[PDB]
Amino acid sequence: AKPLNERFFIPHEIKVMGRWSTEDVEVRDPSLKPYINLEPRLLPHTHGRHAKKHFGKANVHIVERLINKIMRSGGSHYKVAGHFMRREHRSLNSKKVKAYEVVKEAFKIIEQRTGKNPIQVLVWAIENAAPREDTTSVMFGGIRYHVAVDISPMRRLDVALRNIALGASAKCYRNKMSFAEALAEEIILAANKDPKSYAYSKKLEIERIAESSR
Amino acid sequence: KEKWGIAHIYSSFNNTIIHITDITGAETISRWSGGMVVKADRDEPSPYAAMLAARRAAEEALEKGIVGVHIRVRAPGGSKSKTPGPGAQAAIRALARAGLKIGRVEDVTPIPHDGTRPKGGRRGRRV
Amino acid sequence: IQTTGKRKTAIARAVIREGKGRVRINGKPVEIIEPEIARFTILEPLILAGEEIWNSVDIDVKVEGGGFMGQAEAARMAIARALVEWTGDMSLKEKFMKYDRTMLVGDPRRTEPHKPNRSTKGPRAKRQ
Amino acid sequence: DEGYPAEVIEIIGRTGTTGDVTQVKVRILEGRDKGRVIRRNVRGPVRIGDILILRETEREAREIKS
Repeated sequence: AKPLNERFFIPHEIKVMGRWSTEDVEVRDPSLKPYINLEPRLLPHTHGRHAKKHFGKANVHIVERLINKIMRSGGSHYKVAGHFMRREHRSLNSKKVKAYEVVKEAFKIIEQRTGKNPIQVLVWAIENAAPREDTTSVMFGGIRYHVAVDISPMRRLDVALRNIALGASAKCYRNKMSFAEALAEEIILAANKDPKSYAYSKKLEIERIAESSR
Repeated sequence: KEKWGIAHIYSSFNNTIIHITDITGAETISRWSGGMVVKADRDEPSPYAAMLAARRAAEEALEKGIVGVHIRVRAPGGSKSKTPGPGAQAAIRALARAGLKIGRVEDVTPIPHDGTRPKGGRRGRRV
Repeated sequence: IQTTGKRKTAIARAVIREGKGRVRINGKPVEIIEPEIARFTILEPLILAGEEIWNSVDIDVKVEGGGFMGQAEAARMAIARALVEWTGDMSLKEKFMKYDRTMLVGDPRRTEPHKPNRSTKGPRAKRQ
Repeated sequence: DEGYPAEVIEIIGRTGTTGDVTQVKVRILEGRDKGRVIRRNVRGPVRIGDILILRETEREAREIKS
């Protein structure tokens, strides 16, 4: 319990999770500045009424949102390359303590392997994995055509963060390699614009196709 | 002396053609159809084939000492349609965006006073 | 001084008096609670409050009902109101409501009743 | 990444087939068309004064025909 108590006491001087006080983090992209919540809070969970708020999603801490879209990562119409990515062994849904633990472990992994602020690594990955154009089928008189469309900063945040989560799930699913290791590997790849990540790859895919729909 | 050429942008509902010629229009410089840039015949008139081909012809003209261009928009004319295809505007924007100084942008569709009977028969193209 | 706290189904009764600083849930030290997330949830009000308040008052809170996390949040509400009534200064109230709202408003949300046509899986659940 | 951020000012109205595309007016904050106002679409929720990133400034949406 000694690491548990020491991590209890370390953030006594107001630190996100246990460590990595958020003052040193810098957002490079101007689009996501007024949406990524950088308020210093010990625990990334508010149980808040953000869904019933139209714009209450900007208040949620990026790490709380991270745990949020981690817990939902299982099972989908997404048969991406013909795979059903379900969590059958103690699924992440509703077990936010286990998800809390897994993000803690992946954050420690990021800290050690990158030797810098894991929150800042995540910030860079979010900037690097957000697409900038999507496609919409707009019709006049029943003659549909695919038109490139600009993406809102918040939708960009949503789609990119879901993409990295799905990349982590694709990595860990049906492999010895744990979930925390998958998430750490995916986030470091997305941090440096590595195409090997699902997040940056599908950012590129979303940018493309819409590229040709002009 | 700043060099100005002529960019004939023909646009039907099936294809678009961008032809760059000297100030007299007597010598050919760059002539790129929709067919150059796509692989489905249905795609030839689309604005993307238009702007891609237009930019290609534009850089080719730039490489050959061309800077300014007068646009000449053309519908099929004659007894055939008179509205330029959807790709003409896209191609004009592309020529602007390829680093060409745009001057007069007019229509040169030959409008007849009293032309031949058009095609299709008396009861029209009964789609 | 007496205080109470409501959350979900875990209800907390808290009593704060002068003391060295010991804070107890069910008469147990707050540092040795097995879940750590519940520990931070219980701990949130007195971090930002300060160490002098921590070591100037003894607080005993007993929580019954609900889940362990709900127990943590109810203890959070109870201790928040405890410091509120013991200190009774505006600035702590202002920063309490600035950090979040729950500890001065509670979470009056509950679980809606289940409805037939596959009630078991949830209220809004149904078959295929 | 040759992108150009721009600032939303006014919202023209819900557009596209399903209304999930929103038409707004944006002022180009940096680039060859600084200060120019363009009608641009937004997928996903938007507000006044959002910084939207463009790949091409030249592209434009047709006026919403009622």
